[PDB]
Amino acid sequence: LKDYALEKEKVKKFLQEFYQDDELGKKQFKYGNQLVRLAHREQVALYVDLDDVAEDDPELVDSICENARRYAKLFADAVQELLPQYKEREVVNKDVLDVYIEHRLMMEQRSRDPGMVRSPQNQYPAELMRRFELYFQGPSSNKPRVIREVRADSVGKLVTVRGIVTRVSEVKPKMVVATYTCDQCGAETYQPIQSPTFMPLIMCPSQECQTNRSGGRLYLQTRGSRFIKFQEMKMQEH
Amino acid sequence: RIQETQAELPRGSIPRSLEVILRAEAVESAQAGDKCDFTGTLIVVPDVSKLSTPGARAETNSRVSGVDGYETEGIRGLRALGVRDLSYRLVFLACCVAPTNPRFGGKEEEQTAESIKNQMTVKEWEKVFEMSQDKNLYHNLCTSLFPTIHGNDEVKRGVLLMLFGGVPKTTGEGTSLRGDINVCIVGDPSTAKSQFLKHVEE
Ligand SMILES: Nc1ncnc2c1ncn2[C@@H]1O[C@H](COP(=O)(O)OP(=O)(O)O)[C@@H](O)[C@H]1O
Ligand SMILES: [Mg+2]
Ligand SMILES: [Zn+2]
Repeated sequence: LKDYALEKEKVKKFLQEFYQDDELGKKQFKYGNQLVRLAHREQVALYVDLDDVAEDDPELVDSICENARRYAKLFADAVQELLPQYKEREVVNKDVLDVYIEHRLMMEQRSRDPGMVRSPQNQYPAELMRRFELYFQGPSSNKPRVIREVRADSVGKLVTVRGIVTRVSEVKPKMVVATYTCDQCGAETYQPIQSPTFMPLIMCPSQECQTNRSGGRLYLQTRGSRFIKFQEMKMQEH
Repeated sequence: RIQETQAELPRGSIPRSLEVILRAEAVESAQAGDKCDFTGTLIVVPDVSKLSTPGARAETNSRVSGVDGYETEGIRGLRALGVRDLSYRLVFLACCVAPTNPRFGGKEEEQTAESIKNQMTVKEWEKVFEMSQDKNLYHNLCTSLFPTIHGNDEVKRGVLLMLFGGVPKTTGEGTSLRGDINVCIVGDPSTAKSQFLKHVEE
């Protein structure tokens, strides 16, 4: 029904020129400052308050609360596109994942061929190279729902519930992108994980191993892969 | 199935058990409760133990890739590459079995006095004979078998007799007449009851 390029421009516009007087009355760009902070890798989570979005685009807040997973992706796309122009220095590579991102970026530049059109599969998945994560803070105009009454009519919608936490698992690594290396080629293979289970890949799909028609068995490894801190809780009605 | 002897256990540990394999003529040599002494070879045996992390696969070294619609992926790809887990467990393949502490030095199907007598060396049986002719053998065995226990001579005699036992018999109608002496020791704390039991058990 709607055009997501225009929605991405809308969310870019919101992120770039929304301001508030939070800093002791001084007018700050609430989200541009954070784009700076997480372009320099000093911040991971960006909590996009939807009350701020509603100040100037309540239709956008309605669209967000009605799909809420398309728009989390859109907001992540938009912030990922805005980060390069908010970067005012060079990240200190505080992490080990950062080294993998930097090496992948540098290799991509090195073999660029800017005008050559590469295959849709011959690219880094977005999730592999983000390092930030974007979350919504529900509009206060949404009254909290009761756990019993969150049903199939609210699948895909952003809802707010409250209850007692009864049970929390331990924090453990959830695979987001499974990275493989091959025994023939030297390319990496990426398998973004959406399901609760996945079948690990066997053969590599890289260009060289297709040209050579070689075996090209690929090996799943934790070192280049993307994990996220994962935790499952049970929450209960008041 | 055997397990390591209690004089071999490290601290805080449960005895390790391994399953030993007996073959053609050694096959029925070791019975339950025996402290036996197996000579043979430690071997690996393919095992079925998974759901752990996958590890140690074996696949063909032929560089082979499935075509469109027959891609070497999933169950089909694993079957086609012939991949199989390499899981092993340790088993003992025993060629010979013998007691660790043998009773005789002469031999080891049924048991008669003459069979026992042949089963032992001439020195061992001359010893057996000379204590069988030994007057005061009752007291000699009592003292030789509970050396550290003072007093309780009646208990020593009773336990010795229980060790020898009586003659089991079966009536013509069918009832069995018991021939095993059962002995109970009742007494005050620290009167060496547990010591009597330990003496017999060792
Ligand atoms: N008549 C005895 N002669 C030698 N030792 C004795 C005697 N009575 C008790 N003891 C000693 O007392 C200790 C505890 O005896 P124990 O066998 O634990 O007694 P119980 O289990 O009957 O209470 C033993 O180590 C034993 O050496
Ligand atoms: Mg006792
Ligand atoms: Zn390859």
